[PDB]
Amino acid sequence: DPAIYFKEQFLDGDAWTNRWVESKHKSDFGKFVLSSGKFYGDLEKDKGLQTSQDARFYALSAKFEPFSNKGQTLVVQFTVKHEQNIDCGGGYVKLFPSGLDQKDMHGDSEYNIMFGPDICGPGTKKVHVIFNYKGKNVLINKDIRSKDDEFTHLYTLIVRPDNTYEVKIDNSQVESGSLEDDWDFLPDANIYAYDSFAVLGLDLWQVKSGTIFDNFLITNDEAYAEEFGNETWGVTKAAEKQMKDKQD
Ligand SMILES: OC[C@H]1O[C@H](O[C@@H]2[C@H](O)[C@@H](O[C@@H]3[C@@H](O[C@H]4[C@@H](O)[C@H](O)[C@@H](CO)O[C@@H]4O)O[C@H](CO)[C@@H](O)[C@@H]3O)O[C@H](CO)[C@H]2O)[C@H](O)[C@@H](O)[C@@H]1O
Ligand SMILES: [Ca+2]
Repeated sequence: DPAIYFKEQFLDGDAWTNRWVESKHKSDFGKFVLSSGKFYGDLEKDKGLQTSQDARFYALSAKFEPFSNKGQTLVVQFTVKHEQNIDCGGGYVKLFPSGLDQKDMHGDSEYNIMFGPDICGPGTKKVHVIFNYKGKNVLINKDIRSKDDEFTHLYTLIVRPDNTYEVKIDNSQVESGSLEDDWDFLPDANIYAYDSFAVLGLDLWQVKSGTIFDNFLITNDEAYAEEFGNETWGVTKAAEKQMKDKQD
């Protein structure tokens, strides 16, 4: 049995609003809307959270029953679709410990892990993998290129209790190594371990909005995340491109 710490597919209309909390740290955060977009694999399945306002900060998050990854594997997975042809805007998630106030979450709130694609002009086309360690948020020393097209892509981070990690895009490995080698933490066997995870958050800036996020999964099972990804992103992809191609 895989431990399913968090799953979000937005399959039940407006009920997501009971699961996700808007921060009030700023009064002028942009709004997320539930949408499948202009083109999609399936109208119902491909509903997800869409940024709806240009040049805005975004702060929305969802709690789950707290857990620690000590002694086990951690997998964070979601899909990102920059349907708008983005110029500049984030597409990454943050995982927060139990202490976070969801009503006051912002860019500088303390987080454990930040993972996902970031785009800001041609210079920044990066997959972030950031670990909080000894009071610092440490960025991976490797260049992982993010996808920049209009289509749905799957992002997966795997963190294992032997201090190894793996990044997959579209369910295929793009980067791999050990935590000791690929970040400047600098023989600590417990770097990977955090005492709690309790909230997943979207803390973004976007110029051109319209990004859609879907199919969030936090789990301890690599094989399951891979299956879920094929059942999810893997079914979206071909039908989505078909519909877009139809659209001259
Ligand atoms: O990038 C590592 C960093 O990420 C997290 O913090 C994010 C930043 O605080 C910021 O993201 C940047 C923002 O940049 C632009 C705009 O706001 C600036 O004023 C402008 C001036 O140079 O440049 C950009 O236009 O957005 C872009 C697009 O996503 C990012 O690439 C920039 O990094 O704001 C976001 C949203 O609040 C933060 O998530 C982590 O919190 C931090 O620890 C980490 O080091
Ligand atoms: Ca969905």
